[PDB]
Amino acid sequence: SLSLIAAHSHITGLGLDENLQPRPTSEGMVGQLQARRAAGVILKMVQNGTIAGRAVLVAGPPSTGKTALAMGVSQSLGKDVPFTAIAGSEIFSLELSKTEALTQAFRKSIGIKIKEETELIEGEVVEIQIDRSITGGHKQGKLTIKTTDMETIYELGNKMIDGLTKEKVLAGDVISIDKASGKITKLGRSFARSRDYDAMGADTRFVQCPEGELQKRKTVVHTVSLHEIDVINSRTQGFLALFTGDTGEIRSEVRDQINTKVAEWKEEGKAEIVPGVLFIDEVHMLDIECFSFINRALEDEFAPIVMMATNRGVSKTRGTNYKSPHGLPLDLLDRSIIITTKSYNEQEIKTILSIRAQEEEVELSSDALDLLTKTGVETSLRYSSNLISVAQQIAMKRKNNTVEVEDVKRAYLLFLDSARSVKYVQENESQYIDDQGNVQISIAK
Amino acid sequence: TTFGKTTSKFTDLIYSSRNPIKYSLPRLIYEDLILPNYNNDVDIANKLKNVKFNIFNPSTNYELCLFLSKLTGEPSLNEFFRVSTTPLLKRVIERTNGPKNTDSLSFKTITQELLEVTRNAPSEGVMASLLNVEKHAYEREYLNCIQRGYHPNVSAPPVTIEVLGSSHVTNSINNELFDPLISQALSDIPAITQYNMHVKKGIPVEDFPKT
Amino acid sequence: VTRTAAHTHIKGLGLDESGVAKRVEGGFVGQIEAREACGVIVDLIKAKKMSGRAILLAGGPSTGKTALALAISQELGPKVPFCPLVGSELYSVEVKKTETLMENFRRAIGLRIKETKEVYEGEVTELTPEDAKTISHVIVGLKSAKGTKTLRLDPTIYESIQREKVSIGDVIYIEANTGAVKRVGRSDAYATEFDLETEEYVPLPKGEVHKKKEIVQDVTLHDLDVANARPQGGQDVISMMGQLLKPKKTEITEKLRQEVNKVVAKYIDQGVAELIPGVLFIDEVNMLDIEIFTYLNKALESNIAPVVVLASNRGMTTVRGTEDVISPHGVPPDLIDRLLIVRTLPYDKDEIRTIIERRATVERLQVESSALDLLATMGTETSLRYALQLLAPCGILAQTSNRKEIVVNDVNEAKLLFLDAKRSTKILETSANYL
Amino acid sequence: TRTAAHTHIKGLGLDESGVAKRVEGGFVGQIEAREACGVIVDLIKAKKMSGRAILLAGGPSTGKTALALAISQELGPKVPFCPLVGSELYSVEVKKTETLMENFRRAIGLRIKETKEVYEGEVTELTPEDAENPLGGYGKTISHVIVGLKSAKGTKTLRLDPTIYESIQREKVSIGDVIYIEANTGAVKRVGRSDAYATEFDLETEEYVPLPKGEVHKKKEIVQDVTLHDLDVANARPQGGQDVISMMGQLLKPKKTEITEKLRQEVNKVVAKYIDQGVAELIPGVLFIDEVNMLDIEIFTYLNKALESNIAPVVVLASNRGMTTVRGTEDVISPHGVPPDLIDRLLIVRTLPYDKDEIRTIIERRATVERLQVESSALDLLATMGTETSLRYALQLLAPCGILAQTSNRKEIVVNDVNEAKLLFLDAKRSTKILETSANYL
Ligand SMILES: Nc1ncnc2c1ncn2[C@@H]1O[C@H](COP(=O)(O)OP(=O)(O)O)[C@@H](O)[C@H]1O
Ligand SMILES: Nc1ncnc2c1ncn2[C@@H]1O[C@H](COP(=O)(O)OP(=O)(O)O)[C@@H](O)[C@H]1O
Ligand SMILES: Nc1ncnc2c1ncn2[C@@H]1O[C@H](COP(=O)(O)OP(=O)(O)O)[C@@H](O)[C@H]1O
Repeated sequence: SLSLIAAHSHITGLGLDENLQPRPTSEGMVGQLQARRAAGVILKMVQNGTIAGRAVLVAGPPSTGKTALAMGVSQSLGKDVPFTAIAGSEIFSLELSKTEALTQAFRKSIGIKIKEETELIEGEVVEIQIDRSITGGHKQGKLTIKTTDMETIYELGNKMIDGLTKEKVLAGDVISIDKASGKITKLGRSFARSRDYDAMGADTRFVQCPEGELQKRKTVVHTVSLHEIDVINSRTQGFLALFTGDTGEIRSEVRDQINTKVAEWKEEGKAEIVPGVLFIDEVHMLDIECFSFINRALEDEFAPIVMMATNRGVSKTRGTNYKSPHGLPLDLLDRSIIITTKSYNEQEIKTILSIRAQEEEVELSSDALDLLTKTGVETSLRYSSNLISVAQQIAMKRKNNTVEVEDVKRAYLLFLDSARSVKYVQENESQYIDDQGNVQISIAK
Repeated sequence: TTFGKTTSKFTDLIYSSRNPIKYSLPRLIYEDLILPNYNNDVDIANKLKNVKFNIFNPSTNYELCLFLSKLTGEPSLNEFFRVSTTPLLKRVIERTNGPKNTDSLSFKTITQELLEVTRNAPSEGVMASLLNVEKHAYEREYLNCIQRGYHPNVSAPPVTIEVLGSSHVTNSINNELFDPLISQALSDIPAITQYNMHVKKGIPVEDFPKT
Repeated sequence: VTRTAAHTHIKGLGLDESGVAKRVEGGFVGQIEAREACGVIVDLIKAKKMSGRAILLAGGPSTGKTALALAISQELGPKVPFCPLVGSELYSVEVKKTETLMENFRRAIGLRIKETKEVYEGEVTELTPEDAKTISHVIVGLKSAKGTKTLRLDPTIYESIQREKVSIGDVIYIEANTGAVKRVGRSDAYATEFDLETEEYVPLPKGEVHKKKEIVQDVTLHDLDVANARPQGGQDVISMMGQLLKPKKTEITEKLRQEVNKVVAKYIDQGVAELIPGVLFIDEVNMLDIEIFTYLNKALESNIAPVVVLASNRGMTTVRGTEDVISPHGVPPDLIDRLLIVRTLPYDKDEIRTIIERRATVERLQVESSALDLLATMGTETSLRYALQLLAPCGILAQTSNRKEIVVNDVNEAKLLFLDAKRSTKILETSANYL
Repeated sequence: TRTAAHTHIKGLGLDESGVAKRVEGGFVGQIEAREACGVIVDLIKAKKMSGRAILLAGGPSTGKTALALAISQELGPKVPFCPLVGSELYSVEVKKTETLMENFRRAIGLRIKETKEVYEGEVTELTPEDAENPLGGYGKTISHVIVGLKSAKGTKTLRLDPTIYESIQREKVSIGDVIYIEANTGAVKRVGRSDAYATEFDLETEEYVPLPKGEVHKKKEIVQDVTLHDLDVANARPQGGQDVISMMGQLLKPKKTEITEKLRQEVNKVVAKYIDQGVAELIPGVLFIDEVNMLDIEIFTYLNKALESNIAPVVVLASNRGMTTVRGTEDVISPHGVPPDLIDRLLIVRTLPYDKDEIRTIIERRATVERLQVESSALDLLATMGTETSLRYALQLLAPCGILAQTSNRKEIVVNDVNEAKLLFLDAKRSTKILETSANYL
């Protein structure tokens, strides 16, 4: 319940057939047939998993559907496959180098799968009996653990007592024990003993008493990225670095060791390699050093499939003094396959507007949708998409359910485009601050 | 310092060194900002931020704890909640090298493997001598018979904060300045007191305060 | 007594129930269309369904953009979060600027939790613990002026009692839910056990021992984000003295944000929490670099993004971090496609006069008619802000000569003593050595 | 199996005392470059020269990185190899001089041999034996500790020092656990519990490891391989200590620090001392820096200094630029982007571009490594397209062709598949031509 309606929340998957043939309007996506077919080919390359380190580039004019294509590929990838979506401005850090940030982004997009068997004994503790020997080296124990339906008695060991006297349980607490591994957790205290101690305390919490069978079997599959293993193996307590970001330039030797022993786990048969996709939106503002590191970082076996999106033409590359296509050097473009996206026509704009109004729970008339389509052909698509949401509130203020042409016209009058704002700035230039800092504040000449 | 000096069958010498600089604080800021009372919400917000909305809580986030225990190899699933809510110096002091299970994602680096072998190793071993550059450099240049060249000019205790009319402020400052756990950690226990505690009182060695 | 600072005569947008604006209402004069558009955006924020809505209000200086953003904040109310910001504040020496923009994004999404406060306070009459070297429980007796009440307690709160050095005869404070223990002091009934003592003696509480109260707690997502991402460790309840290492800001990972999101969602589904999205307002958006402008595009596409309001007073101006990008309002063309632009108009003479009269009556000053026309003529000739800043020295000069009203001579004297930018520039140009 | 832009190349392909043949080891052509790189390989195996630089230069898509990995495969997996990009030297933690020095020391390896005499096995008895005459004021005056060990096809009872009993209490060793006793130090450590005692209790944690194989007494020769950088970073950090500074810093961020020349000098002299005893052996390796035009002139000056060292490895540089200003300067036009001071201290290896037949052969071997079947006409069209646009673009469009062939349920790639893949995915020239004739900010 922590999700609101985003810019493209209607797109849930890539609308392709079993022959990788795109439908005209299915699964949230409209048009873009060749780009969707190529993205399906890339999807099958990730789903095969026998390829490694391939860079694709999605190039097109603005408001064409490149990040829509990335969102569709992400939704059709399925779960338990890593997908890292970064922007180009995120890799310039104060306490991390660009090369190390790119390495962390590369290793966040490839993970391994571990399956483990759990036998949980979760119940409420009734009574613990401790028997101590004369020497005191080893102790035996009795644990009477109770669910709603069933109560039994177990024999504990010496390390069981040593792990139980830490995080002290006190005959009425809900705990759970793993039989195969010996894992211990204290879930809290039962609600049946909530009126005994009259004041809670800082470290207590009240949970419900579990029901059913005491011994339960359940399998769990964990997918762990290579970056998480890097962070864990770089410090004494490294999970705080997973949740705080203070990893701080992990050395290369532990990464080489982790690569070797991930390979030996794959050879034994305990873990399996799950490749993924890294998406860099707005790749044109990366440095030339980042481009060289991207060029040589794709030739490793533990490298994901990298998707890049650019809306730039022949423009300057940052860190240099020359101009290049897509803002990218030719060495990076030689290691790439380019997906080209193309501008829409009136019918596709109308279909996208109808889908966005349906997703936003707005009812439009036919004339209102035609006027919004005409505005979306003259102006861009996002202006009409925003006009839907403000015209809905304009219509609601009039005590009307469906929007009309008058509400769309009032929203067009109250909110301006880029072109009308350009004209209105250009014809009143003296009331604005120019490049030289000049302004005419007063109204009387 | 301003301390307790004399203006001239035993004598008492008690520690009384203070700082001449005094920072004066009104009672209202203490009582309405740091201490809980009926008209403020210090303890409620503390519980909400630290226990209820903590993401290492096994009562609400059991899957994250199980994932982290497969990652790290911790035998207990309440270890991360305990680590995330204790200060760093206390975490340094009561850290115990308990056993961890083998079926985990944590490893032994070759640097740690080189470190662990030469912990008790004697001289004239090849690994031991390759890992002991600093002690050989200490004993070659005669560094236990050198003289001190620098001493500081001024030594000064921390700035004393006073609040007029409050015993709670004095107890809190005395607890912070003379914390028994860290003060015991930076010192040691006398040997006859260790004998009296171990033998005459039956306190085991593992129950001794860390020193 | 009362302070006035450039606003606070602005109380709201001053609209009716149909969204139309009166000419003078709520401290606003003029500007019908911008106020109507701001009311529409306020209703869209109140609808609580949309994420990533961005509105840029643009116009010249001293035209009313900051007053409109403030009036949006007053129309929303104190429950809705409002995070005002200037564009220069995103540059820090501790973390990257995109991280700071992410904290400011998550500071605009709030939560409401319904809690209770349960407090026992009084003088301790009995403190008897019983074992089975481990204590089982402790029974504590508390006394006030309205009676006595006995309580059973767990060993943890007994350890907290032992930490605070509580004996028989001390007035203590116990909160039931958290287990916090505070020692108020010893009681006046034991004030004569010695002639001189180091203890403070407080009286008995005049009310009951047990007190119950229902409270409301307001937090944001950034508070939970920084509560769960403390690198040094959890802090104690009372700390006059600092930590051993200085904790600095760190790049909070997206994994911690995902875990905080799922915990907040699971608490929302149980009816414990209510989600209140709010407004992030960024004044002087022309100060932003192109890297922050590029990160804003992917930041506005999140599912938990707030409503972003931007303001700018530039025209066809180059963008910071570039060399040959000329763009309107100093905003790049990639983000102006995601925006809705609201225009803000310059003022006329009678609007200036009504603004001056409103600022005079909020500042508790009386002005004559002729002084008002001279102040209006000065505002049209120099600046609107010049007359509003000259209103108070006129009042001081009138108070010096024992008068309760501002007369033309006070206005002329204040104009003689204080200059504007134009006359100061005129002195600057016809000068020899640096004025 | 995962393939990534390489791994069809195993070695160089030279015969003994001779020239390179045309196709061997995955290489098609580049005969003179392979011969020079083989001479460099024998120079590295000679283990005599120190601080030699080789820069191999040519245009893009020619085989410089391939020759570097071929050198690494021909040397073997025991000679150290440090691949590197010139962009990686810029760090925000230490200066780039120290990053280059760390990468320098990471390419020199040490071969250390050692003999360990060890006792291990299940504990059968563990008794401290009292002395004949006890001393007053104490309890438990021990003269020796009798510990009995049991393993597979063996059992032996030992007589130990009394000072092993405190380590017995320290490691919490009882009867039934399997332990690990090394000769000179004593210093027992508990491996675990035996598997024969696994099911005495329903709930327990002590892990259960199997009973060890072989006799309880064994002398094994272990060979442990480390680099000189590992010795430096092990000696620099303080060892296992009880002070608050060490355990305080173990829980903090491991920040890189400026290791001094003093520590490297003491490490070098103790390494030389044990090499002169015959215990150790030094194995120099290869440090490979790719795209050396990204390096600043200060790093070039440090390379000029650092190539003069006694312990330095061989260093291989690769560049694709022609006449380019050196970074950090405004007016130095230099060949390959390398300043003339470094250029005077190296040999230059020329790598030449390919032809139609070589492009066709490279496409064929990349196809059969990827486990794909390509027809003759599709191979000729792919070779023609590789000549027309790029060899890399022809290699990039093999797996889309395989996926589009498997979509129509075929195991063969034909002409219409490569035509559809060419229509779906563009190259650099066609995208540039689309950019040049469009005015929608494309
Ligand atoms: N083929 C499409 N189908 C559905 N929606 C689309 C399509 N193309 C673009 N859109 C919509 O247009 C809006 C803006 O397009 P976007 O993908 O952000 O442009 P760009 O590719 O330049 O980033 C998004 O809300 C997206 O949902
Ligand atoms: N329409 C208005 N009605 C009344 N007062 C106004 C109006 N517009 C601006 N003001 C006042 O004028 C002053 C300057 O306006 P401000 O909002 O700072 O201009 P800007 O749009 O340049 O930020 C403020 O103190 C504000 O209270
Ligand atoms: N002589 C060769 N024989 C076989 N494959 C080659 C040869 N030269 C280059 N390649 C292949 O061409 C691809 C790109 O060449 P690469 O070595 O990256 O060029 P560069 O010299 O610019 O680094 C590599 O995947 C490599 O396998």
